[PDB]
Amino acid sequence: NGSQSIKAEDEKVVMPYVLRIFFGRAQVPPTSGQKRSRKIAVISVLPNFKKPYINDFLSLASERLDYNYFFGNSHQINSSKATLKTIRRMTGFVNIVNSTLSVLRTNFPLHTNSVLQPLIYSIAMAYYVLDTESTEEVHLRKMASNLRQQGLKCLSSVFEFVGNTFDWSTSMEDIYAVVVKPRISHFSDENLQQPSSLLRLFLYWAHNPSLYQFLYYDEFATATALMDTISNQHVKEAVIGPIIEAADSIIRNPVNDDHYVDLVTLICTSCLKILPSLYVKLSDSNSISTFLNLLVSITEMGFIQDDHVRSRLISSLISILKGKLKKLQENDTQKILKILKLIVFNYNCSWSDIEELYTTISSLFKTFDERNLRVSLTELFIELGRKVPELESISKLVADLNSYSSSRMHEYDFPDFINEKPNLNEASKSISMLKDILLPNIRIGLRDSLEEVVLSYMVKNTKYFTDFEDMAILLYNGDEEADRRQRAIKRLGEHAHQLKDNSISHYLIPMIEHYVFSDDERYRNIGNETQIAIGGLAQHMSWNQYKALLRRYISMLKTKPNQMKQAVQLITLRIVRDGAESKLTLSKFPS
Amino acid sequence: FEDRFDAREHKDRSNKSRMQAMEEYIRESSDQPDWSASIGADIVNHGRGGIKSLRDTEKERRVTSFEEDNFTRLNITNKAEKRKQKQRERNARMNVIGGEDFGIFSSKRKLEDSTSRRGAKKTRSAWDRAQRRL
Amino acid sequence: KGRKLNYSVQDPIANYEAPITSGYKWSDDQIDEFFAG
Amino acid sequence: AAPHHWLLDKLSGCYAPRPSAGPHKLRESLPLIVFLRNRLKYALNGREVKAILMQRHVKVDGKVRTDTTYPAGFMDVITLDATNENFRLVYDVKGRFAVHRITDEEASYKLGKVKKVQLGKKGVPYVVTHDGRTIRYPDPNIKVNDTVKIDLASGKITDFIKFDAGKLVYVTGGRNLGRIGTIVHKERHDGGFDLVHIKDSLDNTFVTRLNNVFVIGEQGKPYISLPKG
Amino acid sequence: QSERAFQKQPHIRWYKNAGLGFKTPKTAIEGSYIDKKCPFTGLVSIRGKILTGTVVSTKMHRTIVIRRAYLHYIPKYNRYEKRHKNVPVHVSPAFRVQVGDIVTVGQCRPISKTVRFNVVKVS
Amino acid sequence: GISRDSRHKRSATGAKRAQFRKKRKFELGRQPANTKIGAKRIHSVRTRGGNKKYRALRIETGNFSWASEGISKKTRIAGVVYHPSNNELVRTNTLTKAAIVQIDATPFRQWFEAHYGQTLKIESSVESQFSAGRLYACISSRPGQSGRCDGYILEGEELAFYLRRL
Amino acid sequence: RLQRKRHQRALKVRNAQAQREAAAEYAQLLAKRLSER
RNA sequence: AUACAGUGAAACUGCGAAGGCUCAUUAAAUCAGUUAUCGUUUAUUUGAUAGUUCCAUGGUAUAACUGUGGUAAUUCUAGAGCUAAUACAUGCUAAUCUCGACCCUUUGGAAGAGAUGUAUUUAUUAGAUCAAUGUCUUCGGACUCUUUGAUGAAAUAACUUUUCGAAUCGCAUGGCCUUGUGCUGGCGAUGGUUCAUUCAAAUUUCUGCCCUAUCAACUUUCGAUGGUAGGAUAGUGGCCUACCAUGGUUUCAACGGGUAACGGGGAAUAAGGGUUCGAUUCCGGAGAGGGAGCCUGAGAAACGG
Repeated sequence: NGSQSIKAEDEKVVMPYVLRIFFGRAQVPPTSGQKRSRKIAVISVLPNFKKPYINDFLSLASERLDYNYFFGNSHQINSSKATLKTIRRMTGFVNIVNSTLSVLRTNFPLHTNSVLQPLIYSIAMAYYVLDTESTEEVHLRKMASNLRQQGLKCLSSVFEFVGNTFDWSTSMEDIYAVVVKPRISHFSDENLQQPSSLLRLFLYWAHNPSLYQFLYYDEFATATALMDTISNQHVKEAVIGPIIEAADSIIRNPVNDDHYVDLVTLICTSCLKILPSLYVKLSDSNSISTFLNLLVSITEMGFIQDDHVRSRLISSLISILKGKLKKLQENDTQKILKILKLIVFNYNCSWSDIEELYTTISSLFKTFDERNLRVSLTELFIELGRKVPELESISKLVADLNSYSSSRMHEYDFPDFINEKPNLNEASKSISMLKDILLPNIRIGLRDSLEEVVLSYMVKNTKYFTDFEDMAILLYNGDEEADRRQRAIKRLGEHAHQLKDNSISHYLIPMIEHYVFSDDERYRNIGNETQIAIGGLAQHMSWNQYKALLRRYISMLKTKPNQMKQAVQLITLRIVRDGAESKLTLSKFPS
Repeated sequence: FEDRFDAREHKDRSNKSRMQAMEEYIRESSDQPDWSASIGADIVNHGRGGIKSLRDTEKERRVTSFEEDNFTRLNITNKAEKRKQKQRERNARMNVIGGEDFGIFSSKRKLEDSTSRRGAKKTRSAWDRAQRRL
Repeated sequence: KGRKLNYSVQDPIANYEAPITSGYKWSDDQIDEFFAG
Repeated sequence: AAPHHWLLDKLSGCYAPRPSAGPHKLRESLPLIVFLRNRLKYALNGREVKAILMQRHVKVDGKVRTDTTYPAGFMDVITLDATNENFRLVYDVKGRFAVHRITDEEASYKLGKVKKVQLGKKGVPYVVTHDGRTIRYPDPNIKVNDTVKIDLASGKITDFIKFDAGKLVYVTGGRNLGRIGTIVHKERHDGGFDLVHIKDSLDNTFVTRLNNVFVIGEQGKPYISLPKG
Repeated sequence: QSERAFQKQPHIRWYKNAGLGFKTPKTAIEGSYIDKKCPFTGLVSIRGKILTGTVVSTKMHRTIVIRRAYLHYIPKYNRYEKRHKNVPVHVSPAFRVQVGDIVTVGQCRPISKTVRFNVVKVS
Repeated sequence: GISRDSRHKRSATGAKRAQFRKKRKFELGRQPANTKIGAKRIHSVRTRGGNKKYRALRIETGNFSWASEGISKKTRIAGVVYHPSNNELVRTNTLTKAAIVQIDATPFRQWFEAHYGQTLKIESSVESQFSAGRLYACISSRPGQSGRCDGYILEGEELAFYLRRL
Repeated sequence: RLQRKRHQRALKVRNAQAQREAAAEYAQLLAKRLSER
């Protein structure tokens, strides 16, 4: 008969709204008691009478789900629903602790709340009943103790009711009457917030606009309290950033920066949070990261600091200038952030950024020589913008070489901090050399020569565009250096980049021989570069299977010579992974 | 191609090559005795049959061993007895003279073809025959 | 067009029925002076 | 009318006992009548082996299973209550069913080759063996042709033997049926003559199939005891 | 690539893998070809054995006629008379096989009256 | 039907002299039950033990599926206009699998007006049938084997995929 | 009759308290294998 | 033993028969092994395997049986009267599962929110990451490209004339005091849905002893060869039909010619001297007067309709 009544519900829509409201009115007239319970509360209730009431709430749920647009709603059905919900609350909170009929009437009450939320799920902007405050005060006096009750990952009876009441136009009258956002914000600022906290945050972010478009001054102060909740909930959207739904945070922070500027410490906290929005997770997308940096700039245009947020915005621009993502949109937002950071370093940054980012002109090569002849003492964002131009951004090749040489000149004129800046230059040149670049690899080689300012002739002859006598002199220089972990790793990386699967050129056997000779000359340095030799042999072993295995086989055979010389010298090690790699070679032998 | 379980090649045959002249020479040069009966006990029907041949007393010993071993008398199964007992006793009185069967001397069956002249150790190399001697 | 329209002669239907001589109770002259037009 | 595996003497009868259906196949099993009556000879005829089956002395795989033609296949531990008879029967080197005598701590378990692992219904991992013990929930690293160890009091897998290069394997099938020694070679082809190869006294070589071979332990330590000569 | 009615589509663009040492080309993973009976996306599953040989004719579409000459140790007239075999095979979106072209096939699920093999490799 | 065996016909080599055998039970071809529109009558035939097979002949209540949301709802049948597995099958107006048949789409109107409010993002050449009432939909289920008429609606790409045909 | 109504209900609730608890009792062993894997 | 109580003609029941003769001549297509079926049926064997409840027990209609009879007559019959079910078919049925605001510290979970199947046939998708023994140590960390591992490349929207949530029994008075069968309460066989195995069958990969070119062409003349879709199927399948393409086999032996094909092929046992006698499965498929159509079953175009 459940399947039969489900068929009756699936065919219970064929009659008009008059007959649907008449059948709903007959369903309401079972145990309404509007003479007894339309004033305040009910007169009496029973277990089987609540079972008629639980069945009435279930029939209301089935009728609303069947006719989930119109539902034939009536104030008699509303009064019967309020009488049933109040009788469920009264019986559950007035019965003794025996829990059988109490849990029956509690699962009657949760299902009746689900059927009540179904009415607003079906007929939301259709009725908008003007006597809402009766049921609103009834449900408030029932669920006053539901302060932090709806704070969970699945608690969505009163949380969904609050979201429905907040996502309307004029049904927020019961919200702005006394309180909805107070208890919602209490459970939102609860510290054990699960991932419905983002749902409540998006609901309040969408519901601040109705409280702002409302002409009532009470709703204006409630919108002020929603901005105050956005300022007092400065840990929830931080700690709940476990998914890629950071567009809600970027949509609230832009709304907050466009709406309310209430404290300089609040603007500094917003700028530091949007700095953590780019220094917290690397999976933030382009529009979200651009709007987050623009919201940090919008808080900085109002109430920024002069030293602390100055350095924070300078670090933000020093990351965003190395990024420059999304076809110069992030570069334009980074130029705006550097012009809003309000320092002397930021002033030189905005000058040397606007003088180069003038919409694809020769002003980039003009401004590189301009700041070279007029070298600025900030130099951090200058080295960022001149190392993005030294990377695989095609123009400013000689200007990139002059920028690296001028950074070396400043690092020699310092004579400590600018040597740690040269450490960052070397840690950038390492990832530049281990890459598929052509102009930026030559620029990193020029930076290696400027850091080297026999060895200088070796570097300039490795970057000589000749490659036959040049590679012969490189092999002879490796022989002279044989007769350095990261340094020889960088040299062998540049050599492997110049002979990296370029099988349209000859002497690849001597090129791999020079790679293995530099690897042997690094592996002779056992006290330092044994780890680097192990890493280079490991990367060559990964390349021995990664889609190409002709010259990598001879690289494996000639990197075995370091092991042969080490075993002849030993005449303790790690035999285990060596034997397992021997088993892997035996498996590659059965290919 | 592929393997196929062959009981006819891991079954104990040992009878294609069992020749009575070779077996008699082995019994002569055996240097361990032969379990012969007390002399009257092996004649059969008061002399109406033969004595009994060596294969017949071997088969009789096997039948009595199986007999005592699983407690069952053998039977008078008609088709097998009308073949084997009558044909066996008629060739017994044909060829068994005084407890000795002379049927083989009247039978064409080459000794060296099947039972001598080893097939696995054929030694078809001068080096293999040299290593087989030394 | 393989099995489609085999113009062959088939065995059991070659004498399945038998004709009739007079046939139509009308005359062929009655056909001609029936649908001249 | 007999197979080769039963070690059945020819001077027995005319009709050979077809085993009934059961765990193993017809071609890889011996029933209880050919086990008890005419191999280790606890009976003399079918009447009295049915009599002791009605008396229920047999306790194969820890359950009684009173039936004459019950197909005891590979290493089903035949247990007999009187004189505490524990019999694990394996293959010899020439194709028959060598029934080794074992003790109680060894007959408290058996082992079984896994045939397939399934996501059958309702998220339940799943394992079958040659007696078809559909036991719940092994680890995800049960490949085909590994070896579970059944509990034989409940049904649970207690130990697990992984099939890889360097494991002690038993071959039941084809022209290698019943050999042990498991190491000269490994060769996994792509559809046939794919195996791990088995030594001899002079360490000779052999070819078989994957499904016709299954692991029993390690190089020197199988927890099955084996007969000798 | 739609010359017939009745919603020419994969049957649940779609992509799978039979495994067992046979690659799937990138157009056969993500391409506009339907792969109704090509086993990489397909509806069929792989099993059985894998046979290898050159071809004779690829005249009709979805018909790859393999040749397969193989050695057999003849003891009768003690000389090897040379083998020849034929098998029709459905297409794959990986190689337009012309004359020559030693290729291999795997046994699966009889497609026409005489085809159980579908191409998985070209070399 | 008759058969399922290669013995009555020629192979890929061209053989003759067939004269093979009395046909067995397991070559069982039943009669082709061309399912039509009528009053719902399903013949419950037996095969292979208790394998009851539902052979539908006059089925109506097609469960056809809204595609973009996957809403299989109940409707009637009108007629198939194009099905060249037999071009006389659409002349005789039967109902087989993979046929494109017409549906009075009034419960789909009810579901759209029930879970969207207003009446009429969806394509225009099916919005015309949203207005008129008869929409094209293709049968998925097998009434000759499973006895049911299920199907999927035509929505856009598949619509034009058939409308350019016929 | 009523004693059978006692025994039927008792064996039914005992069958539930055996089977529906043992099923989750080895599903938790699957959870242990998944945590250790 | 005044509602049953042992013998038991004739009736329902469970099963029995669980595999027997003759006739016309098929060249790996009859047969034997083998590969596979996530391409499929399965009684029995074996291992596993069920959560939707509004204002003390459900209905006549038939036997056997009596009684009246017909007919030459049957395991042929018809009226009239009763009467039972594991026959027919309507219908009676406690509250336990996770996340846990709070914890009072161990006797730890009270509030709130989310739960709950099968059988049939339809669609979207769950089905790239983090942990170090190490890159730099700045003896702190952004760590995966290197050195090794891991989750990982049935959840839901509907039909169906939908099956069920034990009217089976045995062993054990046993525990409790809800003040009386108030709760019985412990276990095992038979049930009972589904999966897998086993059995058997059907297809299917390949292999296997006559001479054959005076058989050099066959195949489209039961689709020839393949593709797409449907029908039918236990399912794969030109197995059948619509449409389309003109294919496919062959001198590396297609296709065709016959018998000591009452003989042969291991089809199998071999025998301690018989060297093609000498153990057997099968010659081919049919047939129950003759073709045709239908039915039954886990299995059939039934030796028994």
